[PDB]
Amino acid sequence: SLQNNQPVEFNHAINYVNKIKNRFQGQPDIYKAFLEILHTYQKEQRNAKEAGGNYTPALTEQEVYAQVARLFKNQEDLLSEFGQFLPDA
Amino acid sequence: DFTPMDSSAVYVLSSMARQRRAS
Repeated sequence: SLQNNQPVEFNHAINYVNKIKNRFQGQPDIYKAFLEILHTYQKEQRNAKEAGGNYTPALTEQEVYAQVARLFKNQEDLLSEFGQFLPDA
Repeated sequence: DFTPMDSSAVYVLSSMARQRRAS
């Protein structure tokens, strides 16, 4: 089951894609790129998760953070905010 | 009011968030 008290993924992720959508609303290239990174990273994460460990994920935490870091220059706010999402361990 | 990626963006985002400090 899911929760309802103190929603982190909801408010955070939603406001994330929202702010970025309204920010680079004129640049669909960089926006599509980022989305493509998380997309491929998602599928690689799911598959690798179902595999166990004998699988070799294509994109890792460093792959995404790097490409994303290259996607933007003067806009580091996105990189930091994104880091907040990056699973802590 | 709001329109997501209409794909699975909410999933990957929810993954990084939930997995944070988890496991």
